[PDB]
Amino acid sequence: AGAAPAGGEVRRVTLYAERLAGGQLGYGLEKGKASIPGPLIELNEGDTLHVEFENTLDVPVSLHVHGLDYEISSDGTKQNKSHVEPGGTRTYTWRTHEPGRRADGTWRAGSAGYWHYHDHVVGTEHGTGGIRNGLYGPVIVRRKGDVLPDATHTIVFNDMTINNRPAHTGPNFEATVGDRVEIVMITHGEYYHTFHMHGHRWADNRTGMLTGPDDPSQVIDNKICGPADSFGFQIIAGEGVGAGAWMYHCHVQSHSDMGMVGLFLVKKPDGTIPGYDP
Amino acid sequence: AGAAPAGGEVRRVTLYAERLAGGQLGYGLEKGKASIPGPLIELNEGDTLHVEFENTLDVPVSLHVHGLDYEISSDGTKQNKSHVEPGGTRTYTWRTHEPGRRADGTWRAGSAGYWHYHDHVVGTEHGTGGIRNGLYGPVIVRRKGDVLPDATHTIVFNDMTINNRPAHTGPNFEATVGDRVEIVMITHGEYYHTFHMHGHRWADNRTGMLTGPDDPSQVIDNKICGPADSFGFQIIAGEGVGAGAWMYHCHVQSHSDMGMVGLFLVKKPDGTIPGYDPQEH
Amino acid sequence: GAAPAGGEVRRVTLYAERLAGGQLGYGLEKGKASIPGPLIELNEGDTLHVEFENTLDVPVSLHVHGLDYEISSDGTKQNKSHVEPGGTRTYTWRTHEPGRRADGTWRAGSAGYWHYHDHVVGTEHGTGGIRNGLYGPVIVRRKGDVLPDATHTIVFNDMTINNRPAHTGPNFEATVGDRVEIVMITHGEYYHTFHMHGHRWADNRTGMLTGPDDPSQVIDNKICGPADSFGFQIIAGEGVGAGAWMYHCHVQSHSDMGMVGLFLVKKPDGTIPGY
Ligand SMILES: [Cu+2]
Ligand SMILES: [Cu+2]
Ligand SMILES: [Cu+2]
Ligand SMILES: [Cu+2]
Ligand SMILES: [Cu+2]
Ligand SMILES: [Cu+2]
Repeated sequence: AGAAPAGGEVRRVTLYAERLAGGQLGYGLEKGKASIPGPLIELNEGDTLHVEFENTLDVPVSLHVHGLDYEISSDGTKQNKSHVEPGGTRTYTWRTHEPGRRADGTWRAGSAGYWHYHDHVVGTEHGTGGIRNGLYGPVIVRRKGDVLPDATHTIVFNDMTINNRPAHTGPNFEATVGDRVEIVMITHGEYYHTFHMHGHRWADNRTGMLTGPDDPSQVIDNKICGPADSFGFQIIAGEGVGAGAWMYHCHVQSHSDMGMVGLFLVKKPDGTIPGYDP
Repeated sequence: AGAAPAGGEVRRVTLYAERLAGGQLGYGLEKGKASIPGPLIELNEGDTLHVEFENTLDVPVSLHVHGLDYEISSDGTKQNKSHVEPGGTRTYTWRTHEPGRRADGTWRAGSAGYWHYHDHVVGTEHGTGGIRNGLYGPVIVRRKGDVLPDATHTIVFNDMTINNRPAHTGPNFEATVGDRVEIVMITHGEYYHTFHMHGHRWADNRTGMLTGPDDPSQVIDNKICGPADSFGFQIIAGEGVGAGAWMYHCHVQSHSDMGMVGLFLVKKPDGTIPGYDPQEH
Repeated sequence: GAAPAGGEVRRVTLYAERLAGGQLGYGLEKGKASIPGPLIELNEGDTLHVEFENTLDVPVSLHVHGLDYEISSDGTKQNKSHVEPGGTRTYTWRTHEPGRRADGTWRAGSAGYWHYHDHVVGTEHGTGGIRNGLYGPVIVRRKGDVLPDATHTIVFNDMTINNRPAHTGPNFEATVGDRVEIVMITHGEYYHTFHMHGHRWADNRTGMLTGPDDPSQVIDNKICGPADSFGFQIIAGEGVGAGAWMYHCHVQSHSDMGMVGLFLVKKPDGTIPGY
């Protein structure tokens, strides 16, 4: 299993806010390439990221990040004049640090974790309209030595939608039996939810996997989440269970009935899925 | 009351889905003995359990389990043709595994924990109708060496009820001061809840007991929980607090007001509970 | 510095009184009830006798989370430990250190972030009391726990913070470098998500990792429901510098309707950039 290296170099990215089909709004790495969720940003602890951001909408937009260090000027709020006028640009700077023993003997928590970014000014001064229309995306900050996945998939419970999609339209994610699959799970909007995965489980801790025999973290397959919660994990696809179309869904009963459901399609090495209809 | 043995046996059990009185639906180990919650299934990591399931109802029913290992054919979903027709029988197979180091050097989590089973197919294709009406039950998978309890009690916040009971009708559970009591706590339905126990606290971790002095898990007496959450803990009945009628309730204020309350009745060795008058409760 | 080993028998007087316009509160002296009520701080092993007095015209009580108490200090009508109007009562709370039981398992100590509230005003679960402000924080410290420069209590009570009007904070001040303690309690009817701009904490007992072996998730956003309590300590402006740092419920209509405040972090000269 490939691991993350130590971090600490300055990076840059260009990010644009654009209007998408049906009045949805999204972030993209290039003009014309916006998505919901936004592009996945991956940093190692210690790295810095200057985000060259341009607003192409007819309303102000901003960029607010969870978990990472940033000055008040990268708050992404109107109150710290951190928002971007229509047609305007701005460079947001995010930083990350490693953990270590402080001067006072206490242990400073590193930046590592599953985080996210989103608008803070569309609709209201807390980004309610921005978030609803799709201005959010994931951010992973890794620790030196963190196991790397074969693939990462972002699942956002945005009010009563998954990734702003129409009810009962997934998304579905494919893997092969044995694949190390990373899930980033973010919630937004007004409602609480409970994320459930069939056939798989993870540890309720930073990485989603137990550090070893001495980790007392609960092993779960179901987790309550509220607006702006983020967590993540890695699983071995089909480990001890085999290939199949493995449901994931919100477990709030009316939410699953109304379409907060998707499929984690785990294929056999020949690419087929036993007992499934494609 | 001892320690869990290392698992590994092939077990078999017979499980039935049945109509109870008042339009409720339950699982039981024998016809005429269905209950809400269903029977407590208990396993040691490594055990294989073949659930010989019989659906005596006149609509399809299923059995979906959390946490344990199953092949997709024991998904218990219509979507994977794992439901049981009216009057039919089907063998569901659940497996469990010990933790251990993988070839890539990572640590694989074991099956141990507080889990549950429930219907996935009555009323809707997520079992909303079957869950609402009582088709759920607890599963405990023990890690080798886990401390065994003197008693285990299952408390299910199902919608606005506890174990599908009428408002303000318990259940109540009895212990003696010093008894090691295990609580399995499961939530189902539409609503978030907060589970609170007067006079007692636990660790927010796999077993509900701190591993030792190095375990940083929060110690709590109030825990938010949502549909399909399961957790558990073991407490020493009356430890440091004595005998009494110790309330457990949902702490969402209108929920307690409208019936989501019960009693942990902890008795002295002589079997008394001083001051306890059920007319005051 | 750091918290000592506990074991004092301490006492405190507590009054329940009416405040302006329907509000009810606990106070250390009459005419000085606050919302939330006064902070109570103890060391594991400490015993506390609360000499309580009810100045209200209806029964009131005092129920506490987490601490040891015998049944007679439950603070419930059901078990006959409520206080009649104009009455008095002594409620006793005990705390204990961690240690190994006779049966060989580890008994969790009392240390943690806790709270106390009414259990009999309005309903026999204190629904009317909690609604109007009868709640307060309790911290029980473990020997060696690091002590903070300041402690601030934030209660999400239904759609208010600390029963204050919408969009009125509260706001709290600090200096860059300060070790700041937050106590976060929830009451009432709604779930919430507590968010802090510019800072993070560990989701464990103290809010800070014990060392490098601590696998607790590090977070800046936490879901909470009625009667949940937690707390943490942060070094103000650590790696982020000074400014008006927002905290709020992240449920979107809740922030929009005014569950917001400012963690005002001043530079050593006492000024806040952008403010
Ligand atoms: Cu949901
Ligand atoms: Cu946010
Ligand atoms: Cu409830
Ligand atoms: Cu389920
Ligand atoms: Cu809120
Ligand atoms: Cu309470």
